[PDB]
Amino acid sequence: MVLYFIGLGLYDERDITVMGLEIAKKCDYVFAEFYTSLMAGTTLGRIQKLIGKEIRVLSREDVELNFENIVLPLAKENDVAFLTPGDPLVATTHAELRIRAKRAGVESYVIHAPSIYSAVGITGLHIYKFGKSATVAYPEGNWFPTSYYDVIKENAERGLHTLLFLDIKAEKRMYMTANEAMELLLKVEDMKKGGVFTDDTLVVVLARAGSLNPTIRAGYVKDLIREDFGDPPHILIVPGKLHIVEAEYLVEIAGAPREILRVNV
Amino acid sequence: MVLYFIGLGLYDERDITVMGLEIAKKCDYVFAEFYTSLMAGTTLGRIQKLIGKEIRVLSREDVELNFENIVLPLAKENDVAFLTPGDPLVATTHAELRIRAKRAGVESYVIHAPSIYSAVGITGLHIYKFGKSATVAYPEGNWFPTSYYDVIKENAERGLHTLLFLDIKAEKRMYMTANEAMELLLKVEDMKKGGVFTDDTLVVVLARAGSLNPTIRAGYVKDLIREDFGDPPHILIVPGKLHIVEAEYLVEIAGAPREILRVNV
Ligand SMILES: Nc1ncnc2c1ncn2[C@@H]1O[C@H](CSCC[C@H](N)C(=O)O)[C@@H](O)[C@H]1O
Repeated sequence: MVLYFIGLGLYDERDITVMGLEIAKKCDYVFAEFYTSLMAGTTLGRIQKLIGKEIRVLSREDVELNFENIVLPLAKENDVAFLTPGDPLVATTHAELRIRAKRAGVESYVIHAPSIYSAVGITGLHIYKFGKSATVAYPEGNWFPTSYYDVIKENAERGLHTLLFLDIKAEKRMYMTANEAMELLLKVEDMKKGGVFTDDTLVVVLARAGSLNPTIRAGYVKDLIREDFGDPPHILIVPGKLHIVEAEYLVEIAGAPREILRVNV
Repeated sequence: MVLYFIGLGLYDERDITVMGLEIAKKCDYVFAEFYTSLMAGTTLGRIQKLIGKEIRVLSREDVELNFENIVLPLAKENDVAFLTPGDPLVATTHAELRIRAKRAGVESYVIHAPSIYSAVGITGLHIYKFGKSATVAYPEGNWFPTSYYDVIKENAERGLHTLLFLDIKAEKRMYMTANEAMELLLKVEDMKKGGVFTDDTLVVVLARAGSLNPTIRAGYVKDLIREDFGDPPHILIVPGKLHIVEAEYLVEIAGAPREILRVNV
C-alpha cells in the first residue's frame, strides 16, 4: 500500500542505510534506476543479492513518462520500493514523483542515503561556504550550455565555493571527467572572457566518493587538466577565497601546491 | 593503524550505512561525540546495542584539544572508530582532525552517511538552488549575532534558498525551535529593516528528517510562527523565488497555502 524511495549511496551496495536495507528486504516489488548517477563499486547482482529480491531496472523514459503506469499501480496493493544512487531527491526530479504518488492515492516515504552533495566535505572545504550549485553539461549538436559558468562567477564574488555536478549519459555509458569539464570551462572562458576560469584558477576534484580509496585532488587547472583521477564518477569544485584551515587541508590531504597556503586576505 | 570516521546518519540508530555498521563492529575501540549534534530519535544505549561495542563519548574539549592524546594513540596499533551524527567532515572543524591523524602517521578513512544538507531535498526545493548556509544563534549577554539575516539577504537577492541551522546547547540538551528562530528573525528585521524577513515571508520547516515520519511544513511566517512543529531539532529554510515544480510540491506535500503559486513563483 506504500511506495519507498530508497537511496543506495555513493559507491557500492553497502552504502545503503540500515533503515533502507531492512525496508527493501521486506518489500513486495523492487524497482530502480541508474541514470541519474554512477555507483562505481557495485553491480545489479550484489544489490539483488544484498537485498534478497529481483530488481526491475527502469529507464529515464519509463520513469519520467510511465512511473505512474509501471510502478504506482503495484504500490496500490503492495509495498513497493524504487532504488536510486546517492540520495534519491538530490539533483534529480524524483521529488515530483511523490506528487504522482499522492495523486494516485499512494503514500510515499523517502529513505535517505549518503549523497555526493555532502560527501564533498572530505575535500576539507567548509560545506556552509558552498553557494549555488550547477552542472557542466555535454554540448549537444550546435547547442552549447554555458550558464554553469555564470554560477561560478556569482559565487566567487561572494567568496562562496561552487559545486559542479558533471554530466552523464547512462545509455551511451558516457561519464564526464573532471578533465573534460575543465576543458569545457576553458572554452566558455574564451567566448565570454570574464576572467572567471583560466589555467591559473584553483580547482578541486573528487572522484569515487564512498570508496575507501577515492581520488581527492586540488591544484591549478593548468596542472590538473591532463591528470588522471581514475574511473568515474567525477565531481568538480571551484573554491572561493579559502580559509587558512581549508588551504591547510587541501595541501596536507589533496596534494595542493603549498603556495595556496599564503592566502590573500 | 587505521582511524575510521563513521557517520551515524540523521535521526535514529538505523541511519548508519551498512558499510558503517560492519566497519564499526570490526573495530577494536569506538569513540563518538554528540556535541555538534544529537540523534533525537535514538540513544547512546541503542547505538551501543546495534554495534555491540561499548562507546566512549568525548566532549568538544576532548576532541578539539586532545584528539591526538585520546584517540590517535589507540589508532596507532588498532582499528579505531570515531562516530559522529550526520556525515563525517561536514561539521566545519572535523576535517582538521584528519590532518592530525596524518601527522601522527595514522591512516584515516571517511565512512559516509546521510547529512541534513542533502536530506533537506525532501522539502521539494531543488538542491542546486541553495546558497550560503548559516546558523541562527541565541542572543546572549551583550552579544546579539545577526549575520544569518544577511546570509538570507544575499541568497534571496540572487534567488537562492537559505538553509538555517538552529542553535543547540548539546550538553544541556536544549534546542531552539523553528518558532523561536522566526521570532528572532522578526526582531532582526525590526532592527535592520531590509525587507528580508517579515510576517509575509515564506518559510519551510523540517523536523525529524531521517525518520519515516518527518514534519514538512511550508507557509507564511504569520501563520507558522505559532504553529506546533513537534519535537526538536528543527531546521528552518527561507526559500528564494520558487520554481513552479517546487511550489507544487510544497503545496501537495508540505501542506503550503495555494497562495504561494501566485505570490512566490
Ligand atoms: N560517488 C561519487 N563521486 C563523485 N561524484 C559523484 C558521486 N556520485 C555522484 N557524483 C556526481 O554527481 C553526478 C550525479 S547527480 C545525482 C546525485 C545523487 N542523487 C546523490 O545524492 O549523490 C555525477 O555525474 C557526479 O558528477
